[PDB]
Amino acid sequence: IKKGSLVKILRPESFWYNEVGTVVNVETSKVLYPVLVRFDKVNYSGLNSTNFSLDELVEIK
Amino acid sequence: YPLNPAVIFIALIGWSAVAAIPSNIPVLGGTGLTQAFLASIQRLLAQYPTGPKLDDPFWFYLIVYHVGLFALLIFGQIGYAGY
Amino acid sequence: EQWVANPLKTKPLAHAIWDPHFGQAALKAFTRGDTVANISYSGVYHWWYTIGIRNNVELYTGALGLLVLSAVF
Amino acid sequence: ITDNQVFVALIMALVCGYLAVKLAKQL
Amino acid sequence: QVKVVVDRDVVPTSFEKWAKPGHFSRSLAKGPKTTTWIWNLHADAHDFDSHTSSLEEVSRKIFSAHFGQLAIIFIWLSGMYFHGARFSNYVAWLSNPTGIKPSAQVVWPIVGQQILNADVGGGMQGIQITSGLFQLWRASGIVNELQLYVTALGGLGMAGLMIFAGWFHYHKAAPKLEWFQNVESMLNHHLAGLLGLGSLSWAGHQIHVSLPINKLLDAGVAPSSIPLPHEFILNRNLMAELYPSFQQGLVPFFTLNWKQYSDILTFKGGLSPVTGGLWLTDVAHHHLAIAVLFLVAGHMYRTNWGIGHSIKQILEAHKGPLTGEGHKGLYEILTTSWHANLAINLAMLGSLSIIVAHHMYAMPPYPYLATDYPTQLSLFTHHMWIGGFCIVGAGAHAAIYMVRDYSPTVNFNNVLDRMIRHRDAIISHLNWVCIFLGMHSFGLYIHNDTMRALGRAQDMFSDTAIQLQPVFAQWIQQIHTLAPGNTAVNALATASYAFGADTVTVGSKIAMMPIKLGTADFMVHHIHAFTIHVTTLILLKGVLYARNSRLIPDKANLGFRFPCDGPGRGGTCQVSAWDHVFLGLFWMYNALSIVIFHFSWKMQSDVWGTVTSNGAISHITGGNFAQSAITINGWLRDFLWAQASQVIQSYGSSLSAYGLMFLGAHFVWAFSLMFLFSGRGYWQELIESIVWAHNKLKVAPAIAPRALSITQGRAVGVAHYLLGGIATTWAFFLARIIAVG
Amino acid sequence: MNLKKYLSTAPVVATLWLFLTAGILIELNRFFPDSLFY
Amino acid sequence: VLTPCQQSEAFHKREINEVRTLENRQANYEANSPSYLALQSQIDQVHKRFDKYGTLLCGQDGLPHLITDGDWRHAREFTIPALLFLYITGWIGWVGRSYLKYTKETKNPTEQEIILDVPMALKYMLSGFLWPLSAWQEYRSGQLLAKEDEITVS
Amino acid sequence: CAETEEKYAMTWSSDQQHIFEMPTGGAAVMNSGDNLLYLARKEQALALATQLRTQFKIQDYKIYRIFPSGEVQYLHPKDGVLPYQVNKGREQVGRVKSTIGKNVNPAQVKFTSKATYDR
Amino acid sequence: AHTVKIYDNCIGCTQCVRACPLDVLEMVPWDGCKAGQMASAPRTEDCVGCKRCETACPTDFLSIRVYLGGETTRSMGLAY
Amino acid sequence: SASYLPSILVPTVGLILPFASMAILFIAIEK
Ligand code: CLA
Ligand code: CLA
Ligand code: CLA
Ligand code: CLA
Ligand code: CLA
Ligand SMILES: CC1=C(C/C=C(\C)CCC[C@H](C)CCC[C@H](C)CCCC(C)C)C(=O)c2ccccc2C1=O
Ligand code: SF4
Ligand code: SF4
Repeated sequence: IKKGSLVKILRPESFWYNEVGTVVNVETSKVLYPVLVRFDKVNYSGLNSTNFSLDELVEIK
Repeated sequence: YPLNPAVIFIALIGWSAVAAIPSNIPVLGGTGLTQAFLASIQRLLAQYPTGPKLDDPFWFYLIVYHVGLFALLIFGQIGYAGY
Repeated sequence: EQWVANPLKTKPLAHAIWDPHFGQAALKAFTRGDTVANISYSGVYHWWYTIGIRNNVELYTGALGLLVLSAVF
Repeated sequence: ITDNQVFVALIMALVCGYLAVKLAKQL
Repeated sequence: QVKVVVDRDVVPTSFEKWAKPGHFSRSLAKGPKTTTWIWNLHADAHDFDSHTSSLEEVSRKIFSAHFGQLAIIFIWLSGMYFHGARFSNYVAWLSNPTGIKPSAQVVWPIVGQQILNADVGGGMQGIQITSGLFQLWRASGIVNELQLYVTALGGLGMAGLMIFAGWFHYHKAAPKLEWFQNVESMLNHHLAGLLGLGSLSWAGHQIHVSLPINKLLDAGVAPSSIPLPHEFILNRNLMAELYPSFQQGLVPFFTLNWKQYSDILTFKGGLSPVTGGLWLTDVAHHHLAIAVLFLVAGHMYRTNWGIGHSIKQILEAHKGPLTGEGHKGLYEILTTSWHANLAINLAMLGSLSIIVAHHMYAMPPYPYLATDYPTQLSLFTHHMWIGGFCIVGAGAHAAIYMVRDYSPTVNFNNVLDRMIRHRDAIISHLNWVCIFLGMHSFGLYIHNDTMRALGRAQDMFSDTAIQLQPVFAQWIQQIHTLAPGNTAVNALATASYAFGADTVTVGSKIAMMPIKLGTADFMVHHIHAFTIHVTTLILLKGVLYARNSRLIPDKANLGFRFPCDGPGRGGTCQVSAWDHVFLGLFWMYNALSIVIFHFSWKMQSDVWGTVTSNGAISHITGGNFAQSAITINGWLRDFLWAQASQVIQSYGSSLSAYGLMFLGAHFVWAFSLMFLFSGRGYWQELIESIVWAHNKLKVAPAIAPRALSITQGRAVGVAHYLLGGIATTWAFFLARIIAVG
Repeated sequence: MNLKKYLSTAPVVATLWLFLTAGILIELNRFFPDSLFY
Repeated sequence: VLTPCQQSEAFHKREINEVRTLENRQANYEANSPSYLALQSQIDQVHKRFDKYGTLLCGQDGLPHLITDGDWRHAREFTIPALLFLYITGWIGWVGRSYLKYTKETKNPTEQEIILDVPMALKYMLSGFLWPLSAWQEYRSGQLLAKEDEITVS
Repeated sequence: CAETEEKYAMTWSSDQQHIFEMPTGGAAVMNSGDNLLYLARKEQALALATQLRTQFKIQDYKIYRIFPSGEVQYLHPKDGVLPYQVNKGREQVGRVKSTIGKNVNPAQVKFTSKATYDR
Repeated sequence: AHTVKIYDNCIGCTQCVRACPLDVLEMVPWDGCKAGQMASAPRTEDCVGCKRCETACPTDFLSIRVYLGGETTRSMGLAY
Repeated sequence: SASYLPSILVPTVGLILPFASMAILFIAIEK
């Protein structure tokens, strides 16, 4: 929801499913996948920074 | 591409006569290089199934004659590069 | 049934051979009696010998008895 | 051990061959 | 023009960039987010033509790396001279060479492996040499251990000059590209300075060291009454007794009375029947012929004085009509790209190494070399395999030039790309020749296999059956029998005893026997023609289809080590120019496996073995080739099964390490297959299913554990196929012939 | 200064360490050879 | 049948065979040869090698078999190097786990596994000695395991 | 061949007689004004489009797809626009509502002539 | 034909179209992303299916998926 | 034991049946 929040994912096809990651971008411009999140570890394409929607976006405290 | 296929026979005198009169005795040919072949084809020419691998003056003067004859006719086609 | 006579001694023969490629020296390396057959290394004469088949006639009636069954299926 | 039973055998599997082509040209 | 322009103090010599692994590539200094960064750290570690396009910085890097290679070679040769000095029985071997088996390496005494110390005579045991260094040293004239210690010391000194040399030529005096593209001078100093003065000065060594010493050892003098090589030059009176032509000095040389040097230098050929090697008079005369002939050969390249050629005005003048443009462009091809020069130099270097192999079995150049058969065997075999691999590097680096450094602007209508205009007509007729030779080289073995199996041995291709006597090889072999009187007029004996007269027996051991070639040797030569044409098919397919195939019309854009394009076009796995090199390494293992299996079994049936009294003959297998090479059951039974008996029964004995390098090299061979058949799309989530078992216990590795890449995952399959498959034949050969020879 | 950082890399530490454990086994198998007990 | 090894006859036949067969190489050298001295030390390394197998069980082959039941009459065969070995790789496993859960939280964890922090590496290298009651005290703390890590679809 | 298969005829224009590289292989003369090029398959032709376009300005280029009935087509360019550049004329086809995460299981597509992504 | 389907992860960064050597994929103005772009695959009759798109598709997991369908003359990519 | 029957059936099924069956299957590709 907010920038910089540590966020676990709930979409089973991501490489980072059930792994927390830091929110880079939150866009408020009707984008279906507005929240650009990057990570510590890296998938097979060499690309940690991906993006997600709000339903697949669980913050922690 | 073969622009000048003029003559072939000029190589023959160009290769026999440059090897006939040099004898160079102690080799296979005590006579010249071509006389030891042209003398050694008329014994075998009239339908003779002889001429084995030990037949030195025929088989050796096949390759050592034709390997200069081929080269000198090829250089005869190089003798139509300056045209 | 010749195997039934001496099951230790005689080797169990398989089907015969028809090669036109066995020139002369091969055929002396396969003659077991009049037959030139292969040696049936598949244990079949043992099982047919414990079934109680002691003839070739029962093998023919059984072979027809399974051609009929394959025609049934 | 005879010859006539071999003819009867190839008759029965020739008929069985007709059931093989018969089943084969329907599936 | 020609001048020397060298940058000084180029690169600082700090240890700072050692702390940045992968400093060298800007595509690789990101740090490892995966483990594929690790392996790409090493495959990009010598892509010098892929760090930076600046040819100056590349060329400094490579030319300094050469001195690292020569540093390792001088460490290696100094190792051989020191293991000859400290550890070897060479002084004892020099007493009686035909009895004492040569050994240097004396295995440390830990659990069991002291049984590898073979009691090879000489009052000292250790594992037996098959590299044949001692035969090189007796030819060199090395008498006692002191010259081996001193020459090992000079080997370390030259190794220090190469380490300091390459350090000096990358960092604090490194040349410009104008120094490197001075190729008339590079040939002008290698044809003359390297090879010319090398052979001339080596003729100086052989005349003033080896000829008196290996005359004294040919007389049979023990190495105590032999004076120093040194002590032959202080006075000619110790050499005028051995060769009276030294009494005349150099006066018959400068007066051109070279008849007088017939004692020192001659043209005999054959083999010295006392020592079983070449006459060193012939060998010293030989190196004078390379000396004058190469020193003449150096001076055909104009450098500063307007005298000589340039390569450009030679290549441009061969403008033949079937090529159109002629060789216009190759001097700009071969002086800008290094992979092209590496293709040529690796091709000619490897084929030179094969030429080395043949000229070492059939004209054994070292004294007592053909009397200890393993050194006779493996020096054939080893120079075959580097004789093989260096050809495939040609097919690698002619491919890489076609991918990386090719440029159609400079290379327009010349002799090069006019091939690529009809590369379908190249590869299609290689394809036809491969199938024609495969049928007519291997179908003959299936034929004789079946005809011997069907009993009809009259229908085979034996001696007695349908004969296939090689007509041309027997004929020109007979010309070489008739060499030394007819055409080699001033010769005395033949060029070899693999051609002509009666065999040479040295200490009841057969040095060289006239090899008969009949109707089985024919078919093995068509094997060799076949498996040479298949590697030529794959390595010309890998160069002509390196850049723009009609399947994939952009391989220059994809690169050289790309795996594939994808499942499209029905699948394009293993399609790059690298992949044809991948296949050429397997066919290298095939082609040379049957070159040496042709060697080590025809020369255990037709050459080697012992003799008894009254000139009787006894081969190792006893003439068991021509009746048995014609099939494959005869091949696999009579060679790969029967010759295993001295490898497989080797446990408890000193050959048993080979019995360990026989089994384990099977292992690695089969361990290659796991990398060849499977693929990383299996191993990646097998591994990731193990990464679950590490994430559960917080033993997650920070460098993320990928599987190997595709080109790596197949490259490792080649590199185990060759280490395993080659080391099987290695331990099989040396375990075979040491138990006899 | 950075030389120790080169001596802290993966293969150099792996050889200075597997060389050391290999030395433990080889020196511990000259001193106590044929150790099938214990 | 597992005979006690000191009185198995074919075992002693292997003693005679290896001593005498190794002594066949000893029939080449003089009394002061270093090779001959090496075979003196080697014969010592055969008689000691066979007398130090006095409590094994060489069966009908004369080859010393083992037992892996933990009979406590054969615990020196297997279970004592079993406990010893599991101590050594519980050391190595605990050191590797502790070092990775160090460098998981550093500045550049990717750089930390190339270039080992020999400070913190040789910290944990030694500090993983008491790993049974350090893993048992981290396991009670809810720290040895993990939960809700990566998984595929289902 | 030209009797039964589609020959792709790349037509383009230039300014100078440069030298490009054929997808057949080997260099070509590159007529300066305007030149056609009959090719075999499309990847060769657009591989030549990348061969020219990544070097220098070669635009106003497109293959006419010669199919053996006789007529032509217009590949590449299609709309005077470069394909990764956005023109507001290309109507999208080939999309679904979401990611792979809502694709149906193939045991629901089983014994039906559908696809595993159609929803 | 190889059915290429382009899902709604397609953030319109055009490495697909610039990566495809066949122009089966174009870019379509689609007001659902930040860049307003989303790729389309109209001419999948020319689609080889080499999956060079799915290499250079920097989405979370593969907005563009290339399902290997039928095999025509062009989709088999044979030269003759 | 009709010993002559393999001399008929082994050729007529061994070679000429994978000639005419090649014809039946291969024309049957195009039927
Ligand atoms: C006649 C002089 C001469 C000699 C003897 C050599 C010899 C050699 N050159 Mg070389 N070279 C020369 C002139 C010479 N070069 C010139 C003039 C150029 C410029 C055009 C080059 C450019 C050149 C390149 C680009 C490369 C070589 C390489 C090599 C080595 C090939 C490896 C080999 O054969 O191992 C056999 C090894 C030996 C026989 C050892 C010989 C070493 C002794 C000390 C002689 C070296 C003389 C040396 C040039 C003196 C330096 C002068 C300086 C102090 C002022 C070999 C050492 C290659 C190599 O491996 O790099 C080293 C390589 O890549 N050379
Ligand atoms: C033992 C295994 C084996 C065999 C037989 C072959 C055989 C062949 N490979 Mg090869 N290959 C192999 C393993 C093998 N390979 C492996 C392991 C690799 C991995 C690197 C390769 C990689 C490789 C490459 C990269 C290439 C080949 C090629 C070839 C062909 C060369 C032409 C030739 O010899 O035609 C003659 C055929 C033979 C010698 C095979 C035996 C045929 C007999 C003699 C006659 C026919 C038998 C019989 C009459 C059939 C009719 C009866 C039947 C219908 C009932 C040939 C078919 C080349 C190719 O495809 O085109 C040339 C090629 O480019 N191979
Ligand atoms: C490819 C290698 C090879 C070769 C050369 C042969 C050769 C032979 N085999 Mg054979 N064989 C082979 C492989 C081979 N085999 C293999 C691999 C197998 C096992 C699968 C067998 C199994 C086998 C059996 C079982 C038997 C033979 C037999 C024979 C012999 C007679 C066959 C015959 O009639 O020829 C047929 C030849 C032709 C039909 C002619 C075609 C070839 C011509 C000459 C090509 C000419 C082209 C021309 C040069 C083009 C240029 C001219 C143009 C420009 C105008 C003959 C020596 C028989 C025998 O008894 O041996 C004595 C026999 O019984 N073979
Ligand atoms: C007269 C000087 C001379 C002498 C004494 C030798 C002696 C020897 N050479 Mg030799 N060699 C020479 C010149 C000489 N060579 C020249 C000039 C070349 C270069 C062409 C070679 C190339 C050469 C090779 C490649 C090999 C030898 C080998 C050998 C050894 C084998 C024993 C034998 O019978 O060889 C007798 C030697 C010969 C028959 C060579 C004759 C070469 C003539 C002189 C070439 C003349 C070139 C001239 C320009 C004319 C060209 C046209 C001509 C071909 C008609 C022996 C020590 C072999 C070896 O290493 O031993 C293990 C080997 O593999 N030599
Ligand atoms: C950090 C050290 C470490 C630890 C604690 C573990 C622990 C484990 N691994 Mg393992 N593993 C490691 C490193 C480690 N691994 C490395 C480096 C590799 C690559 C070779 C593997 C490859 C691997 C595979 C392929 C598998 C495991 C499995 C397992 C589990 C079963 C135990 C087993 O058989 O180990 C396996 C042990 C090995 C394969 C060899 C030992 C690994 C190294 C050489 C020893 C550790 C030394 C390490 C480098 C020290 C680094 C720290 C130090 C520098 C400070 C267990 C949780 C298995 C599993 O999932 O079971 C549940 C399984 O299938 N591991
Ligand atoms: C087995 C296999 C793998 C798996 C190979 C794994 C990933 C590599 C195993 C060897 C590495 C080097 C082990 C890592 C060990 C480290 C060196 C640390 C250990 C400690 C000491 C040894 C230093 C592939 O990645 C692969 C890829 C493509 C085709 C086939 C295959 C394949 O067959
Ligand atoms: S999907 Fe991946 S590749 Fe296709 S456009 Fe959106 S980002 Fe660029
Ligand atoms: S499928 Fe193959 S061709 Fe069609 S776009 Fe994806 S990659 Fe380019």
